[PDB]
Amino acid sequence: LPAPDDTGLQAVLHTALSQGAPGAMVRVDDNGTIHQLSEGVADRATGRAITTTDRFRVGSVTKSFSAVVLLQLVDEGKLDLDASVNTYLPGLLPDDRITVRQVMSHRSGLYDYTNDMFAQTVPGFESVRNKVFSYQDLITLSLKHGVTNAPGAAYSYSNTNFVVAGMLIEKLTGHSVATEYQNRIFTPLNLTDTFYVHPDTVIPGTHANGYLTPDEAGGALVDSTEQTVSWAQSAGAVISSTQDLDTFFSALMSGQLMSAAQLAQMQQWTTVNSTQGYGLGLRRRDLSCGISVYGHTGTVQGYYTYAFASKDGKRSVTALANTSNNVNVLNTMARTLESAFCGKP
Ligand SMILES: *P(=O)(=O)O/[C]=C(\C(=O)[O-])C1=[C][C]=[C][C]=[C]1
Repeated sequence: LPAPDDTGLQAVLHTALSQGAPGAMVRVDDNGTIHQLSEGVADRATGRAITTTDRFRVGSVTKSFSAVVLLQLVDEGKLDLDASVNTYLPGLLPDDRITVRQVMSHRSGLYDYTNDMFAQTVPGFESVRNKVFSYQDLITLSLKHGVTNAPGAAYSYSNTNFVVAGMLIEKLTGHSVATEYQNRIFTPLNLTDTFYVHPDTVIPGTHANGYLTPDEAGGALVDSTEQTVSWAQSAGAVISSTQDLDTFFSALMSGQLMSAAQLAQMQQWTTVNSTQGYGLGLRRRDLSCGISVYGHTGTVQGYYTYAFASKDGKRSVTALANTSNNVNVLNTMARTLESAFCGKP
């Protein structure tokens, strides 16, 4: 690979701040050589600087953790990707033909319940932040709506799919998702900054605060740090750090978290758009220089995350801006992948 471009990374973070992120940061693990940059503040009221060691909410990067657990269950003979979800969770879904593989790849047609939660960003946050939902509650909310496409027929990202994932994990193992994450992923990889504390609202240790951008242009930011994340759970509630997400995605792509057969299933790409694919709880992004990278994004309130690795896991990148609902920031932070993998132009 090209050398990572730290000048480029610096410019990306500075641009993100100019667009409304209180803080922005990035760490690159380049085959044993670290790159680390940060600009701005973890806490905009106190002025505490953000750093690459600050913990944060990784949001929908959680889907990759959920997928790893399910694929290990496939390896162990406990789960068949091509069986009906309703084979394992009887009467759960409106269509018995929706399969596990389809849920994990966002091809199920299940309506995304978050549609009905966060259309108004800040009011929706205030509605959910202190609620505790069961998995079934979230499924019921989705099923107030019809499916949006036939089983397997179309890609349509939906949190409902990874609510189903968590129910499958807990059903088939008899354990909580926290226990499964801890025993299958956090402990083996020594992810000392990584937690699943739902429904606790505290982020353990030193962390970036999250700032939700209101829907109204120019509106004051809302501190969204402390919430249950119960609306997401196995779709979005993991806490981590840049070092730990780098370790996780490197381990995944280098073959350490499941059999080769199941990693191949995880990397069967469903088209998202002309430069992106979705596997099983895994994203592919195709970068401008002809490099593809693999990982996931997160957008949980107040935190935009990119965590991606090269195909062999030898270079990994995690970037965080501590705002959300700000597409200028979101698009700018994607440029960290360009600078880190494509290097200087
Ligand atoms: P999650 O709720 O943190 O993130 C949501 C994402 C994502 O994975 O980046 C998303 C993706 C596509 C469409 C809607 C939401």
